[PDB]
Amino acid sequence: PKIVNIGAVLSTKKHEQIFREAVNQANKRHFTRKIQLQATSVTHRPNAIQMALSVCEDLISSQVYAILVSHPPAPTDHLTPTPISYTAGFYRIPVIGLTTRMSIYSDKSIHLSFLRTVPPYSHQALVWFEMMRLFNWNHVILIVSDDHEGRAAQKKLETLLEGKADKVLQFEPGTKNLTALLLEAKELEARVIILSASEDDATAVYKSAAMLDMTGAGYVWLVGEREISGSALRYAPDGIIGLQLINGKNESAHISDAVAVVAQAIHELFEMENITDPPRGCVGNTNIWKTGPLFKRVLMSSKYPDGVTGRIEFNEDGDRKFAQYSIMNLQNRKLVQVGIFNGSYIIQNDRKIIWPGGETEGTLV
Amino acid sequence: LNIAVLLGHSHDVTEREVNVVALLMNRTDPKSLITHVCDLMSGARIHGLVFGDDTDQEAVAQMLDFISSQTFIPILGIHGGASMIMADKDPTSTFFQFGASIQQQATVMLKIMQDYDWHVFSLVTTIFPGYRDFISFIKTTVDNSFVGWDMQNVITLDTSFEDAKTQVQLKKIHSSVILLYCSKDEAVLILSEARSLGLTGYDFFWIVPSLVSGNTELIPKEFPSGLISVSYDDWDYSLEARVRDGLGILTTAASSMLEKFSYIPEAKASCYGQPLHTLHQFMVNVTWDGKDLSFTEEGYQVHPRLVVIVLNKDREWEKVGKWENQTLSLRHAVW
Amino acid sequence: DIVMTQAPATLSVTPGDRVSLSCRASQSIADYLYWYQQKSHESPRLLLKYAIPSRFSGSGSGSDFTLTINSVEPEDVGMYYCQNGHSFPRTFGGGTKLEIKRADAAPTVSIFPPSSEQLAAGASVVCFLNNFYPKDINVKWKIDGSERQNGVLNSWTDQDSKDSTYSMSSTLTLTKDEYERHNSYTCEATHKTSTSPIVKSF
Amino acid sequence: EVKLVESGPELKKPGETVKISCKASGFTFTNYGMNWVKQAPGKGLKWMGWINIYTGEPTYADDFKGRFAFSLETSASTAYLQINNLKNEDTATYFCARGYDYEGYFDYWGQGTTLTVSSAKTTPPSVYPLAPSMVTLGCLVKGYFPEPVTVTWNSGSLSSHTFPAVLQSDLYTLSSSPSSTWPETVTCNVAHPASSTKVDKKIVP
Ligand SMILES: *[C@@H]1O[C@H](CO)[C@@H](O)[C@H](O)[C@H]1NC(C)=O
Ligand SMILES: *[C@@H]1O[C@H](CO)[C@@H](O)[C@H](O)[C@H]1NC(C)=O
Repeated sequence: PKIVNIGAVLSTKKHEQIFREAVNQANKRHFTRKIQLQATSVTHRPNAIQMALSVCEDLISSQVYAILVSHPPAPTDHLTPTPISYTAGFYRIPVIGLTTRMSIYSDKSIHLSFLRTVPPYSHQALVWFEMMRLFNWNHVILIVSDDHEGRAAQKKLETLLEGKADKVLQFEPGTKNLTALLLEAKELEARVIILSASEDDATAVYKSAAMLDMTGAGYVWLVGEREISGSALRYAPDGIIGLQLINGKNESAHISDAVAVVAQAIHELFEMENITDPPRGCVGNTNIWKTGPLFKRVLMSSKYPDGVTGRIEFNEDGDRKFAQYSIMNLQNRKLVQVGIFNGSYIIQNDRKIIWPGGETEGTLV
Repeated sequence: LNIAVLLGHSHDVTEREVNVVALLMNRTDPKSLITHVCDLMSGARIHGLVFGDDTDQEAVAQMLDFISSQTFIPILGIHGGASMIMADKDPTSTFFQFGASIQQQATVMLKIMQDYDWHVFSLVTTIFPGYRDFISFIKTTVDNSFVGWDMQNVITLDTSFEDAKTQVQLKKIHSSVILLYCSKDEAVLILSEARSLGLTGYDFFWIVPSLVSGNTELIPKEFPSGLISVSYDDWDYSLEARVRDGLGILTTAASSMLEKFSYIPEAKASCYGQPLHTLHQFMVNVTWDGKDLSFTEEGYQVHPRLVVIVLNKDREWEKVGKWENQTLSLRHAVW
Repeated sequence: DIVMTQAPATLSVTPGDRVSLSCRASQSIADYLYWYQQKSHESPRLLLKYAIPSRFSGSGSGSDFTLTINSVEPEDVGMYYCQNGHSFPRTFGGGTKLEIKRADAAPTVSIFPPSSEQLAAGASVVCFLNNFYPKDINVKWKIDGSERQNGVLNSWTDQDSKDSTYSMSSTLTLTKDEYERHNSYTCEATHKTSTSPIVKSF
Repeated sequence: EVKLVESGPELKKPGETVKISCKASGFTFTNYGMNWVKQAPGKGLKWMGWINIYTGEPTYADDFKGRFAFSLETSASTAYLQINNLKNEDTATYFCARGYDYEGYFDYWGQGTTLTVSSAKTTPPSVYPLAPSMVTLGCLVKGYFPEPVTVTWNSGSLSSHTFPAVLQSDLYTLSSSPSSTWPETVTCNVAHPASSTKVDKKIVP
């Protein structure tokens, strides 16, 4: 009965207890005591430098095959798990993000050892494409911020349409004078505006559209989650349709679901020949984990339908597949769920969709 | 003012000799990188750093960029993993490395092919970084430019699958010239496998970037004889000469720092525990001893000391070309 | 405060058997129960965290925990504490001293007269009984045949980690004139391994 | 390569003040917490308090409030322990333990500082050698205070029986123990910090 360690960097000491519970339940279910999993974990440290050292001294030193990481927004890391994506990425040790949804972690050139139990904000275009198929929309307007986040949401939507259905507009972020682009949009002759921006950049687009009278009547606003949360929600058109990722902020659910995937990937890993143990510590070890690249390929190729957050499969770049969203619609200053994205189709809810300013429709047929 | 210098045992360093702090560091692991820099910053108010390792680890560059973004210390990658091409550097970092971009090396490679009219070729890459960029620039240049070419499509593969899963993809190449892009570690497996298929013979031409050649002082046994490559490690460009070429980038940037502000930003207190201006502005356009030592927002060198090399039958690299004069290359007329 | 009660606080497992100690909490500490090991003269060492250090196993939850040595090595002789890490104040268990069984070994007796530099100042007679098992042993001093239990200071060694035996030094502290009164000083002993009482005199 | 080194044993009369140190070496100091445990001779383990390092926040136990302080010098990587108004019941060995994850378990301990809060003369010992298949010898060390005493049999060359000391009327006493030597020859060695004396002896037949 050999020992196989699973690393984790969580936010609270209480979440560590759930992590050890998830590993314990992983050993009760199908482990057969053929391989015993251990739960090595530390609470997230504010200091980035101090966090990167705690990976080496507490996690890497315990010969961890993979590291889980949740990143709520208390301190100093740019709100992105960079100091652990690099440290474990030095040895090709798979890092599994639980909460972070930044589209920059999809590129396996910057984070070649990173996975996600949550989809990036760019994969919300999978709902936009299905919603265009639902209402047979063939001419939409795509307004995206000019960053790697908005460029990702644009490329994902176009690749879903490729395999001339949209004219795209861009704008320099941080600007508070985007009337030149909406005037560009108001003459583009299309009623479906798809916006992809930050919470503050959405407020700029919303109130700038309030001037040119594009906030109601013959217009359809379809957005994601950052555009209907926080300040953007307060200035959001009445009748706007945004998305809310189901179980996107449930750290406890993502913990028990990630452990379930790792355990299944760990056991099918040890059905292969020539396996080497993960590096014991950082100091004195300058080469990658020879089994690392193979184990990451196993993790991404894994399929776990009985997940607590739905079917758990991973993308070519390690992003999560089959993630289910909630289709909200702002009605009288209140976000109303008019349906959910099942994962393969759009489930039509009992409530009714209120368009901007006095007409109605539904997610039926 | 104070400048640290961390180098390895490569290219025969012994005594390096404003104030300079030198040390021989053969620990290129994440903690030691964080430790020895923070241990310098605290107890030796270094205002800049010239780093160099003896490994081929691409990740060291990614760690120095992370350390520089947290310590606000200008770091210069001079040799080894710290000069290896990496994803674009952090915009908030002061980490720069002596190395040609992916694009510059690509142009050089194509320039060699144009010289010998190698119009028909193939492309073989792995998912390793630069895989997105390398084909685009190459695909863009050939398609847009007017000349005769046969890309023969792009062959990509994963160097972690079962062996002979790599082979089936490999037997699909129909070109004398083959452009191979991956890490040095991956390249070993690829070329080892291709050798058995007879694709490493002299009737074929494998061209690899500086990612694959890596240190021009460590040649694996699997690298086939006659391997054409571009690399910035010039073994006559002395390591000892590099730091003096790197010190000039910092001192001339710090001197300028008294202009448009007359104070040098003191080093941070400590990396541990609970930046008015950046020298970043002053290092992208440095001139020193007729050498345009200049960098870009991306972080790679503007005038990169890139050299065309081939693997000799004697198992030693040898220079058979030059670049970095200005635009254009200077082959030696032998193939 | 939480009262961590550990019983029994003593064990004598045979080598190669399987030790199973017990640590019961007053309340429920969930899984925040760590195990420690103290060598004879060393700081306690963390054995298990959260329930060679590969022969130790840790099961249990809530208020019933057990640490299990699968194949007890003779170098595992020592104390074993359990710590409530759940709630302040951090409390420890009562501890359990783990001695082991061994082959019956007879002691190596050696008596020594008072040092010439000792009785010059004014006369301790020392007697060494080392490397024996079991621990139970009777020791009787006898001066000229007459037994005397006063002035005797006995100190015992902890059980060896490689030999698993015991040792004891009896010391007959006398004054210079009282010692020069008699010449027959014996260091007799009764043990499990002695048909006849083990004696050594001068 | 993680090590925790404490200051040596100290003897202070009842009512005085003592400070003990734990030198950290091998780990990131601010990444953990420091725990202080006290062991009376044989009594067991009593947790005194825990101190966070990123935040210098002491958290004492109710029984160790008022006259117990947790100092901290992160620049020198050392956690201290100050005790005022020494009472005789404070005669114990005080450990420092690194707290994994700042509240978790104690994965690394110090060697242990031995404190003796007594009022006595602190006299140096009197080493008396002992002498009569295999040869066994003995070296008597009587009449010293306090307990911390180091004994190497032959220049420390020989490891592989030194008995515990017996306290009787403010004075301690212990003893320590091949025919190939058949007294080369063996000479005794005795050292001790408090009495600043490190005399020796020699066994002769
Ligand atoms: C799901 O998340 C919410 C918000 O964090 C939390 O209140 C709730 O208890 C979680 N449920 C489970 C079963 O983990
Ligand atoms: C989504 O709904 C369709 C319709 O029956 C069904 O085929 C599919 O299995 C559903 N997926 C999930 C995850 O419920």
